[PDB]
Amino acid sequence: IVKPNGEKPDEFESGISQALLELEMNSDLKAQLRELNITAAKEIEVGGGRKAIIIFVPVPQLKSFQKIQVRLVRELEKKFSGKHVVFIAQRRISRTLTAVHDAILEDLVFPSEIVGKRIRVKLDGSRLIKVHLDKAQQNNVEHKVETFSGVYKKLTGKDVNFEFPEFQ
Amino acid sequence: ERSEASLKVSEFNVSSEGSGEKLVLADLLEPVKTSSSLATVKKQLSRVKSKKTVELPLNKEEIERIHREVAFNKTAQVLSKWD
Amino acid sequence: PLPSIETKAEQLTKHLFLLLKDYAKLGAARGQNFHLVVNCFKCVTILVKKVKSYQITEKQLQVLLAYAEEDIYDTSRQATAFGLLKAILSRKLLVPEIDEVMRKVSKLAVSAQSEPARVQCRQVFLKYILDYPLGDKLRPNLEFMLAQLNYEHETGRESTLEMIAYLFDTFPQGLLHENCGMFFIPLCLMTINDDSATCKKMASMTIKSLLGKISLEKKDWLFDMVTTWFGAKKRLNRQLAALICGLFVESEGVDFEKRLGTVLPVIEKEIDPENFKDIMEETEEKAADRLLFSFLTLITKLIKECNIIQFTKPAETLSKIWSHVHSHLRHPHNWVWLTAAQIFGLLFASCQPEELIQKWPEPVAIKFLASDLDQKMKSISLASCHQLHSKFLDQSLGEQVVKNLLFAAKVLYLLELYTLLWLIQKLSRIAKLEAAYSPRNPLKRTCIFKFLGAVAMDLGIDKVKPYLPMIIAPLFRELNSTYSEQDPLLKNLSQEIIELLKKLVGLESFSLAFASVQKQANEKRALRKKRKA
Amino acid sequence: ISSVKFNPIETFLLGSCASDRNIVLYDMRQATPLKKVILDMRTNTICWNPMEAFIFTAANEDYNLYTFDMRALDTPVMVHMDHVSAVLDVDYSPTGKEFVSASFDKSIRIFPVDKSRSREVYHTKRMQHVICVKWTSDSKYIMCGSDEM
Repeated sequence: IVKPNGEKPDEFESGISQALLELEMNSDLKAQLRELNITAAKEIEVGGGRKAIIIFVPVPQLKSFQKIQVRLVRELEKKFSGKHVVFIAQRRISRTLTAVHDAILEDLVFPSEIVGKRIRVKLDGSRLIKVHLDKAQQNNVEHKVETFSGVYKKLTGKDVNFEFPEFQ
Repeated sequence: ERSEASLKVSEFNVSSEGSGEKLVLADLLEPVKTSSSLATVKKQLSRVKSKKTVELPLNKEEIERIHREVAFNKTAQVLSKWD
Repeated sequence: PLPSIETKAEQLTKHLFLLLKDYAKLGAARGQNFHLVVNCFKCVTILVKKVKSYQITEKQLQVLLAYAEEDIYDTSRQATAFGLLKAILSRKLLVPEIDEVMRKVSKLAVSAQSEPARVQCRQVFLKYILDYPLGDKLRPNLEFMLAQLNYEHETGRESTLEMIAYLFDTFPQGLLHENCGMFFIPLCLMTINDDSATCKKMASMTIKSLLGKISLEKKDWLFDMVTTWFGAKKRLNRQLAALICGLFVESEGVDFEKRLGTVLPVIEKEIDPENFKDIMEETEEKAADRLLFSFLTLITKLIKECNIIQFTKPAETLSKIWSHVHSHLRHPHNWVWLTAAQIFGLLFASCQPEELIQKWPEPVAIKFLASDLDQKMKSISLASCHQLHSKFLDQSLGEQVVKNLLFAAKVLYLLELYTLLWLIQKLSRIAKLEAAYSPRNPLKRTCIFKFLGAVAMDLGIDKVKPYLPMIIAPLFRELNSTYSEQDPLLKNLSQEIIELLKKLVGLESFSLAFASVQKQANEKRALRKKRKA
Repeated sequence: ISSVKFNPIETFLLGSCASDRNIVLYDMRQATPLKKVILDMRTNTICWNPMEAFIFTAANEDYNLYTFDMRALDTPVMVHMDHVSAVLDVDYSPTGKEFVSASFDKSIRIFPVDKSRSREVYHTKRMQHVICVKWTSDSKYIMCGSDEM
C-alpha cells in the first residue's frame, strides 16, 4: 500500500500499510481501498505533547481518498491512541510556491472549506493571519485547529490561525 | 492463495474478529458444568461487570465549555443574593 | 552537612508553603510559572522524606495532601505532584482523604495520554495497595482494575496489564487463590478479542505468570474450563482453547504428560483434512484457517516443551496426527504450510540421515518416515518445490523451505549409494524459467543459489565432482546478463558461491568443471545460428 | 481587547471589550471567562453600577448606550439614544442612579438609568472630541478630558 520513490519503507509507514490492509480485507471498505495506495507517512509533535500523523497520498488519487476520508480518520485515530490523523497530497517532488502552499492548506482542513482570509496588524507591528472555515462543519473539526496550525507551521513555515465566522 | 495481511507470523497477529461472529464473555461460562466455585466465580464476574470503566477524556474545547457553564451557574447563584 | 540548615529550616518551610499556596491553584502554572511549581514540589519532598531532621508534622502533611490533590486535577497543565504523593504514602498518613485521592490516581493511570504520567500513577497506586492496612477496601480496588481492561485505547489497556502483572508477583499465595477465577477468564478474552498485537502478547505473559505461582489443584480446575472450550461448538472457542492450552505447556514444562492423554484425540479431529473440504463462505474460510493455524502452533509447542517425537505409547493417534501435518504442506494459506514445514523441520534436525536408511518399540514419528521412505522423501521435496512458487514468499519463508530441501537432498544421496540429479535438475529448471520470464524478481534465484552452495559444502570434495557441472551451470547464466549490470544482487551472490567452490574443490578440477559448462555453452549457441537460418 | 474593568461589588468579577464587537465576563477565582455577548458594533468602554452588582453599561460605536443585566445577556435592560456620534467613555455617579457619557461629537450627556433620554447635555465651542470622563466621588462634579489638550 506504500509506494515510495524507490526506497525502503519505514517502520511507521509499514505499520500504516498494515492497518490499511486490515481495513481492506476484514472490513467492508474493500471496494475503495483495493484501488488505493499511499506514498508516505510521518509523525510530528504539536501542542506540547499532542502527536499528528500526516499521510502523504498521490495527487491523482486524493479526490478518491476524500470519499472515505472521515471513515479512515475515525478508524485510524482509534487504532492509534488518539493522535490526530491528516491526509495530504504529495505536491513537491507547474505550480509556484504560493499555489503549493494553498493546495496543502486546502487538503489539510478537508472536511471544512476555506471561505476567507484576514491579516490583522497589531500596535507592536506584528501580523496575525486568520483563515475562515465554514460554519456547517464546525463541530467536526473544532478540536483540530491547533493541530492544523502546527502541521502547517511544520510543512510550510508560516503561522496561521483558524476561525469560524458567523455570517457565511 | 490466501494470507493473513501480516508480514510476521504469530498467534498474536491472527487479527481475530475480522469475519464471522463475535464471542461474548458468557460463551465461556455457559458450557462448563455447574459447581459452587463456578457459582462464586460468576458472582465475582458479575460484581466486576457492575463497576464502571473509565471513559475517554473529552476534547479541550468542550472541557473549557463545561468549565464556563459551571462557573457561570456558581456566579449566578452568588449574584442572586443581591436582588 | 551544613550546620546552618537546622537553624534556617523553620524559615524554609514557611517560604515553600507560601509558594505552594499561590502557584498550585487552577491555571497558575502556565508559561514561566510551570517550572517554579516543578521545583517547588521537589524541594518539599526532600523535607518530607528526611524524618530525622526538621520533620514535617502530621497535621502539615494533611495540608500538603490538599495541595497535591489540587495539582493532579488541573487538566491544562501536566501533573507534577506525584513525587510528593509517594513520599506521603511512605510516612503512613492515615486520613479518609487518602482513599479519595488514590481513586483519581487510579483513573489517571489509565486515561493519561503522557507516557511518563501513566508510569508515575502506577507506582503511586501500587504503593497504596501493598502498604496500607485497609483490608476490606482492598477487594473493590481489584475489581475496578478488571473493569478497566475494556478501555478503548491501547495505552490505557496496556497500563492495566502492567499493574496486574506486578500484583501477581507481590501478592501472597492465599490471596492469589481466592481471586484466581476473577482474573483468569477475562484475561482469556483479551488474548483473542483484542485489536492490538502487543496487548495480546502481554495478556499471554500475565496468564503464564498466574499459572507459575498457582497451586496444582487449582491448575486442574482451570484446565477443565479449557477442556470444556475444546468441545465447544463455537469456532472461536476452539481456537481460544488451543491458544490457552498452548500457555500451559510452558508453565507445566515437562509435567504436561498427565494431561497429554486427552489433548491428542482433540487435535487429530481438527487438523484432519476432512473437516475443511467444502466451505462456500469467505467468512468461514478465514474462520477455518485461523482455527487450523492455532492448532498447528499447539503441536509445535508440544514438540519443543515435551518429547512428543520420542513417544511410542499412543501409536494409533500419533500416526494419524503425523500424516495430517504432511497433508497440510500443500495448503493454499501461507501461514498454514509454513508451520507445517516447521513441524517437519523439527523431525529432520532430531534424526540423523544415516539412521533412517539403516532402518530402510519405536517412536511413531521415526516409523512414519521410515515406512515408504523413498515415497515420503519424494513428496517432501515435491511439496517444498511447490512452496517456492508461492506468491507470498520471503527470505524468512525461503530459509525454512531450503533447510527442508537440504535434509531431503542428503537422504536421497545415501539412498542412491546403498534421484539427487532429479532434484537438482528440477530446481535448475526453475531458475532457468524465471530469468526468461521475469528477471526482475530475485527471490527464487536466491533460495536456489543458497541450496546449491550448502549441498556442495556438505558433500565431500571427491563427491561434488560428479555433480559439479550441474551445480555451477545456473550460476554461469546469471554471471553476465543485461539485467545483471542493472541489479548486481544476483551477480554478487554468484561470485560469492563460486569462491567457496574454489576453496572446497580443487582449483584445477573447478577449472575443468567450469570449462565443461563453457564448452556446452559454445555448441548450444552454434546450433542457435543454425536455428536462426 | 480595548478595556478591562473590575467589579466594585463581588470584586472577583471582570468585564472586557474586544475588537470583534463582543463583551466578555470573567471570574478571577475560578480563572475562566463566564459568558460572551456580541453586538452590532464595537463597544469602546464598559462601566459597572456601584450600587447594583449585576448591572453594567456599555458605550458603543452605534451612537448608543446599552445597560445590561449580566445574568440575562440575551436582551439589554435599556437603550440610550441621544448621541449623534460614537460614544467613547461612560462613568457612573456614586449614587448609582445616573451616568455620564462622552462622544466623538463634541458634547457630554447625563442619562438616568431608568430612562432612555438624556437629562442634560454640556458643550463648549473650544471643546472638541471628548475622550474621557469621570464622575467625581462626592456626586457633585463632572470632569472631562478632550483633545484640545
